[PDB]
Amino acid sequence: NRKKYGGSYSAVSGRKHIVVCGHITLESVSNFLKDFLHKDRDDVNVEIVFLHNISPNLELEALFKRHFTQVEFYQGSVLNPHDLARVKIESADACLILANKYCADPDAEDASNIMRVISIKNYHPKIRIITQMLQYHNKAHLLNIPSWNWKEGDDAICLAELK
Amino acid sequence: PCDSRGQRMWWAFLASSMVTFFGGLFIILLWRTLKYLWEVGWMTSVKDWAGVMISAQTLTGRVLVVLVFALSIGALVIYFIDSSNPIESCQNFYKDFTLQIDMAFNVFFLLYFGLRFIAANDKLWFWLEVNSVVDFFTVPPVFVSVYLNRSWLGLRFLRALRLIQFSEILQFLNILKTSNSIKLVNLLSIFISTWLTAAGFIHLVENSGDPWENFQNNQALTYWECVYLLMVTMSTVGYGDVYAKTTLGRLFMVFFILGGLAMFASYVPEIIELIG
Amino acid sequence: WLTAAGFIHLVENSGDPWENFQNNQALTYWECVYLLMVTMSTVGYGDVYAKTTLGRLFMVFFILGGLAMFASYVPEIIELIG
Amino acid sequence: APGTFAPLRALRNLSLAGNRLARLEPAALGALPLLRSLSLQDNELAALAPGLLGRLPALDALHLRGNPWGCGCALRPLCAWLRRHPLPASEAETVLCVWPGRLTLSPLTAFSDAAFSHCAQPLALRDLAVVYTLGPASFLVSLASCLALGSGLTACRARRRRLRTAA
Ligand SMILES: [Mg+2]
Repeated sequence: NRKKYGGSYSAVSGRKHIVVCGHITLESVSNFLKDFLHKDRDDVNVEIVFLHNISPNLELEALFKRHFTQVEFYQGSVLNPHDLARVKIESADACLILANKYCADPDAEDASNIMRVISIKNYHPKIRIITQMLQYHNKAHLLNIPSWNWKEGDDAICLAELK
Repeated sequence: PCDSRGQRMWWAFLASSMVTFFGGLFIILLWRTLKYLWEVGWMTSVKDWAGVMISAQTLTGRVLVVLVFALSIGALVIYFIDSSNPIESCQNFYKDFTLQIDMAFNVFFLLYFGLRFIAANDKLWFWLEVNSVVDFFTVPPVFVSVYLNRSWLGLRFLRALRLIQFSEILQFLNILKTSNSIKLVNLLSIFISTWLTAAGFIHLVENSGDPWENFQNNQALTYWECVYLLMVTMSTVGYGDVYAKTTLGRLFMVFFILGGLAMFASYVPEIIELIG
Repeated sequence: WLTAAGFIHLVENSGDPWENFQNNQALTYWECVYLLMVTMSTVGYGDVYAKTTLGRLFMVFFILGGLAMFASYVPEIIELIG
Repeated sequence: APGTFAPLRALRNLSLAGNRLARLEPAALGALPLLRSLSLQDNELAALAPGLLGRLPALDALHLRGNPWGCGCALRPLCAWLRRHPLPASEAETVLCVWPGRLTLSPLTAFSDAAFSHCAQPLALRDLAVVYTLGPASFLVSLASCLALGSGLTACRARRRRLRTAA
């Protein structure tokens, strides 16, 4: 009985790293990685750090293996301040919360997402957060958070609104 | 001439490997304690380059990975061939063809170890990996062997533990993707590596009797007989036609039953089910 | 069971070719059937066993695929009969 | 049994010929300072173990005909004795190797030191340090070589990229 993915990310000078959390799954991570690391984009070295409570399966572990230098994974819960300190939210360039687009109750998923963003804001208010919202009113709920300020960069992507 | 051995000097190779491993540990821990008590980075640049090399992210990386696969198989075959020779012998480097191939293999493995060390994030936990350990106890003995013109078949069976890092190799090359196939290759690699490594250790301890008896407990077991003995043992069959007679062989059997019978009983049915 | 016993019978009665057939064990077919039952049942008395290289090789490769087959088939057959 | 001959302090000539003694141990003979000759002819002694002849200072005549002498390094201390205790030619011609191979039925007195230079020499003080230092030194050299190659390649790539970014 052991935690194989327990560890602390190490900040690298001159290299921006972003943290990805929320709904982490083989398909979602594959789509995010093929969009983020596309050749047509300008050459910028950004280190992706995935934070998720459920340990990855063999397919997801292999997918992380192909992106050996590009990405990193750390098993933890977004709620814990210690886990957030492990992935270096303080030095992170951005934090991205993915969402389960296909869920039994969209309000419950929005509640989990507002949970996660409130946790990140509580640990570190300055950090910029890009999230996905299934319902439009919950975006207005997001605006109620004190540190949710758009000027420095803070984005809520409402899927219903944009669709 | 012939009959080149009358005494034993295994401690040379053993101490060379041991001092390499333990000096690495001491230097790393001393650096840690000394630090505790006090552009974009060229160290970071070389670390990233080595990380790209270790993976099959480039054509040269794929070539390196395929070469690692092939030369691990080749070094295992070399150990198999050399298993028939006596435990200690004297041979000439520039007149024998197997030592030159083994030297080339070990030079490649040393350079690959250097690349892996450069690419590693945590140096301490990299020093304690199984691949690093089998690199510590396999290459320095071969260098000592070529220097002294004297070959001792010692921890060469540890080369079989290089067979474990094969599922990761196939995952780097994008060949191995689905979870079932990854699980199959993992189980097969672990099972066969453990089987062959335990068989090699039994072969070494039986052919070289326990030291406190002045090496008078030789059983003269060929490697295939030791493989068959391990199969019969961890399969729980236990014929009794072949068994370990030395104290060290019996000790390893006692401590290997606990971890090997469970491994067999949990791996073989799962492998059969997955192939089915 | 019968096919494996027959293969052991043929191999043991005809010693490995590279030894010029000098490794005869002279096992009857019934002895080979008994040996196979003792083996794949995991009992392993050791009074009867294969001594040739080919016989030992086949026994090693048959243990893996036969012990599991015995352990999966015998209880199921007993349950179905009951 | 070791210590069988120990109390016999005044032995001069001891005969063990025509026997089935497969191996003779140094502790079997014990300390026999006055032993002047030994007889071991027509036996099954494959080779004499080291340290057997070290406890017989006065051993001047020794008979070794008709013995299964396996001419290897195991009898290195034996022939070295024969070089300093020459045998009569009639006896010398009968003392031969027994092992099938390169040295079959070759007289033991025909083997010189250079013929057994490949044998295990006593531990030295130079090679003792070389074997201890070969491992870590080679690992450090490999690590430094990989680091230097990576640094050079990365510097070359960066220089090529920043000088030819617009090109
Ligand atoms: Mg990294």
